[PDB]
Amino acid sequence: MKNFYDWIKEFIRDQGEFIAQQSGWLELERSSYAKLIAQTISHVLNGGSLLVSADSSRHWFLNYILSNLNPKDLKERPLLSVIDFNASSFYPKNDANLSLATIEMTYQNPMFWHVGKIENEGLKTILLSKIPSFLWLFEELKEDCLLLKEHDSLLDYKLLQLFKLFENALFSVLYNKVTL
Amino acid sequence: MKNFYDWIKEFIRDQGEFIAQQSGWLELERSSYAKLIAQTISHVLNGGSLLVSADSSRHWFLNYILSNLNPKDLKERPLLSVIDFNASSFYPKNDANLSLATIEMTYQNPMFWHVGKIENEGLKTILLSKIPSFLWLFEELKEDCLLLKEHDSLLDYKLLQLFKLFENALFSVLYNKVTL
Amino acid sequence: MKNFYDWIKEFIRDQGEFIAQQSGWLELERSSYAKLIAQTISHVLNGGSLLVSADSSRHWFLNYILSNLNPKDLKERPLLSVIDFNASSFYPKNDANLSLATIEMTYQNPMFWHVGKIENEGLKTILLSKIPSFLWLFEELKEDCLLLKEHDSLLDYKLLQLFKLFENALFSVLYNKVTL
Amino acid sequence: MKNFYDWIKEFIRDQGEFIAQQSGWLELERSSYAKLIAQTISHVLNGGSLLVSADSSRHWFLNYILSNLNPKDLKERPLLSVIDFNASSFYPKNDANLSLATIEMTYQNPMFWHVGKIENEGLKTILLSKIPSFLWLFEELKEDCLLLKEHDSLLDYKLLQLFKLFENALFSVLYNKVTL
Amino acid sequence: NIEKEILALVKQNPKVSLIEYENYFSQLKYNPNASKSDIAFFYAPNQVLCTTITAKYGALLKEILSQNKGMHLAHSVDVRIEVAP
Amino acid sequence: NNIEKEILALVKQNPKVSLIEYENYFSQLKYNPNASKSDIAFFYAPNQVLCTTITAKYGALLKEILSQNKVGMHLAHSVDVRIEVAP
Amino acid sequence: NIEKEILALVKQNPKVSLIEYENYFSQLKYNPNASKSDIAFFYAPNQVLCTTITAKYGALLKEILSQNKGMHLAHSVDVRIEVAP
Amino acid sequence: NNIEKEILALVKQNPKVSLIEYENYFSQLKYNPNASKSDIAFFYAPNQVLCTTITAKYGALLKEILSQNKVGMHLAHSVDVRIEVAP
Ligand SMILES: [Cl-]
Ligand SMILES: [Cl-]
Ligand SMILES: [Cl-]
Ligand SMILES: [Cl-]
Ligand SMILES: [Cl-]
Ligand SMILES: [Cl-]
Ligand SMILES: [Cl-]
Ligand SMILES: [Cl-]
Ligand SMILES: [Cl-]
Ligand SMILES: [Cl-]
Ligand SMILES: [Cl-]
Ligand SMILES: [Cl-]
Ligand code: NA
Ligand code: NA
Ligand code: NA
Ligand code: NA
Ligand code: NA
Ligand code: NA
Ligand code: NA
Ligand code: NA
Ligand code: NA
Ligand code: NA
Ligand code: NA
Ligand code: NA
Ligand code: NA
Ligand code: NA
Ligand code: NA
Ligand code: NA
Ligand code: NA
Ligand code: NA
Ligand code: NA
Ligand code: NA
Repeated sequence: MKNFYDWIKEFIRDQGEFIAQQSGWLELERSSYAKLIAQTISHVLNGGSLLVSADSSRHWFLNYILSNLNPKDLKERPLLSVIDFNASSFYPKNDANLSLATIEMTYQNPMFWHVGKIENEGLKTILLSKIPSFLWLFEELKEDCLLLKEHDSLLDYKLLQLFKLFENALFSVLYNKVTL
Repeated sequence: MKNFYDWIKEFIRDQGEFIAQQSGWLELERSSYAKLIAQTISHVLNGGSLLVSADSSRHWFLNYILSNLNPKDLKERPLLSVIDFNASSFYPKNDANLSLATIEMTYQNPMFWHVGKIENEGLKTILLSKIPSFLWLFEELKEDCLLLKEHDSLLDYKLLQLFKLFENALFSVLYNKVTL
Repeated sequence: MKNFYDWIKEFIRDQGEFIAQQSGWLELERSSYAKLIAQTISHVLNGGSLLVSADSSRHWFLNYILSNLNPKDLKERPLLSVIDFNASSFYPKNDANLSLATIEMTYQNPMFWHVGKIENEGLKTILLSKIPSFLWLFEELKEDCLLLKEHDSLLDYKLLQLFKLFENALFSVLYNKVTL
Repeated sequence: MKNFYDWIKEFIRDQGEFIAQQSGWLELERSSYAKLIAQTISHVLNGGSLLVSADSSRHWFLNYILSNLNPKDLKERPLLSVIDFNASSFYPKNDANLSLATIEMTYQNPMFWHVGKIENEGLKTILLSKIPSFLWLFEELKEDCLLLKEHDSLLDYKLLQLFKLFENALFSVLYNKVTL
Repeated sequence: NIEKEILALVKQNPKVSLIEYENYFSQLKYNPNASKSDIAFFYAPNQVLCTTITAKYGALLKEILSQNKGMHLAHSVDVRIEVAP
Repeated sequence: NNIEKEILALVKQNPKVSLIEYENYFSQLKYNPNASKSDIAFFYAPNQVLCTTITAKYGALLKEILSQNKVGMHLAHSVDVRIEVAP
Repeated sequence: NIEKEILALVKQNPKVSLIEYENYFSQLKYNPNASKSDIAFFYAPNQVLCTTITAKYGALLKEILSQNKGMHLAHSVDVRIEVAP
Repeated sequence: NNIEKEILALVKQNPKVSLIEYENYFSQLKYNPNASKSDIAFFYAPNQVLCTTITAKYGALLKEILSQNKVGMHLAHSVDVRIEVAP
């Protein structure tokens, strides 16, 4: 076989290279993704709320979203209206209609921010509802979504980047550094 | 230095007896507990929501509240507007004022249902706010509160009972079996 | 209909009464339950570990077990070797054999403490394994278990009592107040 | 006061570029990172276990570690002995000595894999213990550590990369594709 | 008020159990003010009822109504339930 | 429009408010002489989150600052502040 | 050593994929010391392999072995895999 | 057997050990003159959790207490303590 120490060395280079190589992915291909962010931003700046859900492979990312939008030390940031909707009682299982009615009744202005596989018919039904969404999907459930290669080896990195893009965009407009 | 098997026997009897002995406790003190339930019930039947929090000794009871109000198999029950506010992003730490503003902005009609020790100034401040509450406390922060002996050996049992009393009371009125 | 305030009053009395009425349940009927506790206690005092799992209706009780065995303020108590096995990576889904092998490899002396419905074939398989158990079941999977009426209106209270019985028994023997 | 749509465009390019630009970072510093992986790998291949903890800014990464080492669909992979030690009862608070004794007693062969800030004296004390570790730190508590720029804008990306490097390295040797 | 025989069509319907009729539908009440040959208006005592009923039986009610004969000579009568005062 | 300008300087010039805080928040605030006068001051914020965050974290600072100064927001030995969204 | 044709029966078996043979079984090695006509002993380089193999293929191996003909003239030969030194 | 008895009194009589701590823990400890001597003291505890908890929370107290006293555990200006389970 090949020595681990030589192995790890080669490996480290391809890894970093492949990364640089793909760095442009998002701009190459720039989408409607801007308008989604736009609308989501408007949504949020209008006081609406963000009910975040994720497929079972992306819990770590739901977590990431929650702690990066509202970090332990807020400093002078807003407290952003963000809900871990995965963990919520209203997360649809049997009867999205009740999930949906209750949700509409509890919140003033909810929006669904879902990321990844739609793993049940309950959630499909709600994301197809008329409540505002922010769909980061592997398959275009709907016109207005952000499409993502599921089996991409760099999927995990692009979620950060996109989030980071989203976080920056939202605060750049909240803080009047940019005109939406 | 007494046999375990004889020990466990004696122990089992005192245990059960002590329980029977105290069974009446709640009726044998019927404070304004009824009106709180009344108001809370009205609150809920008006569509308001229930943001549940608990001291760190009573997580198990927050859990209990959440799964008993909205059980896995709802059957024909409502989906009740119940929020685990302990786990929420708005749970007050540094700046209850933001917690409070953002909470008021997200929800249509929140109510705080807190149980146990008020372990920080953040939470004290909110429970003293003017948002509707349902206080199950060890010390009377406020007059419309339900007072509980903290060091009671039967505390744990009385939480179930009270909850059960609450759940029954709410559904007895929702279902028009009783007139509030 | 009937007035809520008169309703709640009647209700409160039956509730407390029914409780007193059933207080003896555990002694009436005393079981093999003592020997289970005995063995479990021996298990624990021998340094073995307690992997706790619960059916989806009893999360609150798993929580209760975890926080009551190892309370925030330990005082002078031991740190007891207790694992929330529900939340663990080894909790069996597809392939109890791997769950089981890994479990046996990671821990020195595990024991399964399960409570409630056995909701999958993975868990059934492990609880039938030869690793030591402490079965609080609704149906006698195995000779050595503690049987519980599932649909008992006082189920919730009896879990506390039993736990409390268990906690007391274990510390009464650890502290040499009683001879096992 | 620059248009959002032009803004987002510029932003997207710098973002991707900066990423490509830094792509080499890891190879461009190849510290003793290799030997740590080596030893950790040996540790794991010898059956030892991995008790994972993370500072409160990196929960998402603990989550990531847990679900990537043991994915929902294992396929033909091992079940790897990985523990979320953050959520464990033994996580040291007041008395690392008990944490440490009980940990040593429960597990056959534990190793601490910690990532990020050491936020209490309890955890410092254990990571300084003699139990095997895998330290991903912001400050060198110890010499066999992997050092990380805390305030790096690309910190989040490098955690994935390193993990990915680790996961690959471990399976490349477990599967005899590489000689350690 | 006689028009409340609406409840008997409901009671008499397959997809609705006795407890469902009791706990929910019995509490419903008709609104001949508002209510206009293409809609039926009902009152429910409170919000949760207005919402739960609407969510779980609104279609049942639309259905039932459209499929039967007062002030609903529509092929497809809509149902709107509300809270009382 | 002149008062606007200058309310902001009292704020800028205040101890418990940092430069970034003034920039990110206060600069975006704008005065409402319709509605204003004189036991209250009305300001507009471009959007809801700003109207809410500002109000939550600086409303007391503004009440304060205002009461402790002359303006054209008169007597009101205790002038109240109310900020809102624009259209 | 010639006795390692054990691997070809495994390779040649339905319920075992090429990657499974490669990642796991190829790394296995026979132990004619120990190993006694009612058991077969194999070595695996390390503990995880010894454990995972044992957990997921031990029965496959018992099987395969019992169903074939050296020093295993048993109707039901047991398999025991171990780590090396 | 006499030493046993009296090691316990030094412990009982010690500041940083409460009555319940002595009762729940230390009283159950017992001396091991086989194995003991004299740079180490060996004690038995009835079971593993006791052997472990005691060792974790009081091992240093015992080392201490022992080094700072005569016993029949000699010279050892720094006597080590080792507690174990019984059979
Ligand atoms: Cl979920
Ligand atoms: Cl809209
Ligand atoms: Cl909390
Ligand atoms: Cl505090
Ligand atoms: Cl308590
Ligand atoms: Cl007690
Ligand atoms: Cl589970
Ligand atoms: Cl055994
Ligand atoms: Cl923690
Ligand atoms: Cl600390
Ligand atoms: Cl950071
Ligand atoms: Cl940035
Ligand atoms: Na819109
Ligand atoms: Na999911
Ligand atoms: Na992933
Ligand atoms: Na790829
Ligand atoms: Na960025
Ligand atoms: Na960020
Ligand atoms: Na919520
Ligand atoms: Na906060
Ligand atoms: Na208090
Ligand atoms: Na045994
Ligand atoms: Na479960
Ligand atoms: Na229950
Ligand atoms: Na019953
Ligand atoms: Na008790
Ligand atoms: Na207890
Ligand atoms: Na564990
Ligand atoms: Na601790
Ligand atoms: Na440090
Ligand atoms: Na700047
Ligand atoms: Na006593």
